Amino acid sequence: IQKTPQIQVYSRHPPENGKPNILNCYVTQFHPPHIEIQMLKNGKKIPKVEMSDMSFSKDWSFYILAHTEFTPTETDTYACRVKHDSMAEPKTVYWDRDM
Amino acid sequence: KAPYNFATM
Amino acid sequence: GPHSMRYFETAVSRPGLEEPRYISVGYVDNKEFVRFDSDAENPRYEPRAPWMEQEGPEYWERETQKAKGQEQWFRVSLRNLLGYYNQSAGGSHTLQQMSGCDLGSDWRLLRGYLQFAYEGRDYIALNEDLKTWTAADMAAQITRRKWEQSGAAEHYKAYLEGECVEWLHRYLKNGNATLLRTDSPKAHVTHHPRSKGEVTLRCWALGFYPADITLTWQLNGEEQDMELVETRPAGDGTFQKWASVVVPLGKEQNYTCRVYHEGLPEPLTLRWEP
Repeated sequence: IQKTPQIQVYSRHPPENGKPNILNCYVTQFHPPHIEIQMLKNGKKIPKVEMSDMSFSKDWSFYILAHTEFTPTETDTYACRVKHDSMAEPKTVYWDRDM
Repeated sequence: KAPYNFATM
Repeated sequence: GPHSMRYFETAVSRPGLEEPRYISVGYVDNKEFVRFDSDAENPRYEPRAPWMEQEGPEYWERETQKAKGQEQWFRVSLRNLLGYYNQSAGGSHTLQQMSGCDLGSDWRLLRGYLQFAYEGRDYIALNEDLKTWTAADMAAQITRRKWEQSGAAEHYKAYLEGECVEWLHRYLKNGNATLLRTDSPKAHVTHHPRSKGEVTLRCWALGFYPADITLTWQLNGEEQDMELVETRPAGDGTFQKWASVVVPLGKEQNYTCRVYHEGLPEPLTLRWEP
């Protein structure tokens, strides 16, 4: 049946105010494979979001890495909104630079 | 090289 | 040892459309090295590791024609399970396959694998004997008696003991350098306020490969709950993990992190330093 996705939002390289980077949204542990992943800057969808090819784990759940270029600042907030049939709502998880 | 399946389900 | 080779196939039926999306993904020693995906402009098997450009154009043509056949094997099998579980074709359904071989440290076949999932649950798997099956459902019993009927197990046994071992062997010679490769984790511990006067110390490991890694904290002795996170791809082929801990303010120089990673010549020892 239906497993609900887990999510880590994190950058590729350690964050530095001003320094361009890649923001990742690693979604794992979900089923069915069809999923919609949006990355948000300040509540707005980031337009050109890269999406890796979808692979499954030995326990049959899928994982994908969503990612996009970005330049973290003191002020801007970033999030990843995952829409999946296993959940009534989307799950939005904010990027934490400490995390 | 990948497998190819025989009897369907 | 165990060196291994898998193919992970997925077929998602699509309501309306004439037939499904099918994805095949081949792994040697856990790294993806080949991949077919049916909704590609020109759908073919492709290399996913430099050392597969070795193989000739007849390889790809032949493996691509296999995918096309698998694709239909899944299209059928999908339609069939629909009947077994009284489902309609109005909703999408998922059928998955894991298959392949492990080689023991003596390089001989150790275990064979041929298993299926429907809707992401076990359905039918070939036993280790490579003769019999385990069936999850009543529904799998229909398929089981069919495959017992048709002598399905033997033919898969032949693949598992033959082509699986033959080709695993050849892929291991071809990729030797690349498959033994390891990137070392570059670590650092960061300091975060949390409570008062309790604080968070978080040891990061960055830029490593493979993803297998161990982070441990230590309070002079040996670790009470440190939070950790599931290892995460950086997107560049390397990986990331962290392990944090809750510590008293000032009293945190006594706190040590260790990073165990095969690519490391020596396990790293870190602690906080302003």
